[PDB]
Amino acid sequence: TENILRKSDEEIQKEITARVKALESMLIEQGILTTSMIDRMAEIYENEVGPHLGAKVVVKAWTDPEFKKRLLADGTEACKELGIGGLQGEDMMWVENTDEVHHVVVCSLCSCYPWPVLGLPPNWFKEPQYRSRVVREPRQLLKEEFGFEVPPSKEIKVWDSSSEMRFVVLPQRPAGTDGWSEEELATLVTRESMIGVEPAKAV
Amino acid sequence: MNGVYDVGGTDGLGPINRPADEPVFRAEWEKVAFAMFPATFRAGFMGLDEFRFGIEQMNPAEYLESPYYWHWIRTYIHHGVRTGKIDLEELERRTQYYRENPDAPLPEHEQKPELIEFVNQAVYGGLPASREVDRPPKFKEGDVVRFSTASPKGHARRARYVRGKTGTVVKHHGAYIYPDTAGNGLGECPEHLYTVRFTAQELWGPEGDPNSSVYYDCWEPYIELVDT
Ligand SMILES: [Co+2]
Repeated sequence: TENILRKSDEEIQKEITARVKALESMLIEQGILTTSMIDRMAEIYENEVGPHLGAKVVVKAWTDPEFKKRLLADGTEACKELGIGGLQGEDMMWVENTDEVHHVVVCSLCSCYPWPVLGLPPNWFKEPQYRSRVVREPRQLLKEEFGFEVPPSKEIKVWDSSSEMRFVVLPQRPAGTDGWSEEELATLVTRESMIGVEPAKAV
Repeated sequence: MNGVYDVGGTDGLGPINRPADEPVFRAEWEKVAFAMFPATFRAGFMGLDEFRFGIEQMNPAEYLESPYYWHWIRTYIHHGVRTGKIDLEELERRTQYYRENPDAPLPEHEQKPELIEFVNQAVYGGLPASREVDRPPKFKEGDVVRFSTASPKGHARRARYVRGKTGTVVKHHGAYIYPDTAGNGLGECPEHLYTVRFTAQELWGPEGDPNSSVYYDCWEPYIELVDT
């Protein structure tokens, strides 16, 4: 939104860059931060941990009723069966979308998100606009912002992650996918379908 | 605290800014800001709850419009000054130095295998907040409870939109680090955690969706029994 008091994006970026490099130089001198530590953290979340991991969990649940039961009973333990878990996903609770219920997740207080299965959150999830409105007008938000119309008769359950429990949505399996392989089904699972702002890809 | 950061339910923030796609890190400074999290944590600048509190104390106008990772930088500086690990004056001097010489080198330093080990361990092993307590849970599934109307000036996970509201206990998750003590430097003091369901009508009055509910996690002290 327009703010006549705000500097340009260029000036803001220039100021932040200088402040960060300054802080970085100090933490480096103190011996608590190194260039390799920075590169390793970046490498993990740019190439190793991402929504493709959550997609693996989703497709296993879609094709294995027993695993699905274990997943809904204890998300952390179930995901561990696939070697998935860790930082900011120590406690996971998966919620299943059905014909009568639709789930959507948010961290109204900051930006909490299940990193082990979805990687780092997109910027909109962390911003005030989505966070403020989803707990108050979820139906209108889903339709207006994501083009996803949820029938007024269908209940919308908004999960606000106020604790370390991380909520993840298990989207419904799209129709016309009978007998598909786990690999084929994975192409339909999006990061958005696991947040609840969109259903899994149709067709 | 009753900070502006507690945006759930706030009106007038505008439409969602959502690009079709975006990189994990939009600039090099973001990678640095991100990596400073495990670095400052290991160094004892703060724990997770304290980390959040530092951000909550930001200038609201700055918080609402600044790039996300800048919030992280603010909390590092906040705790660095608090613990005396960061000298503000030296930081300001160095900031001007890099403003004038953006390509100037970083300090010479040795790489440390222990820091990489910490990163791998924290990322793949996690930093579990679950704890064991001696007291049994006070509440159970089905219990109708009311959220506290307390308004602590320090850190807490008491969103203004749920205070004084009545809901139903959905699940008991066991005990976890208590934010009200942890975020204020008072220790873990673990408390039982519960997911509580609040109808949209209860939260927003008539303006709420007639067929929607919000699930919110409440530590034991946050709720009191209405009906068993
Ligand atoms: Co958060």
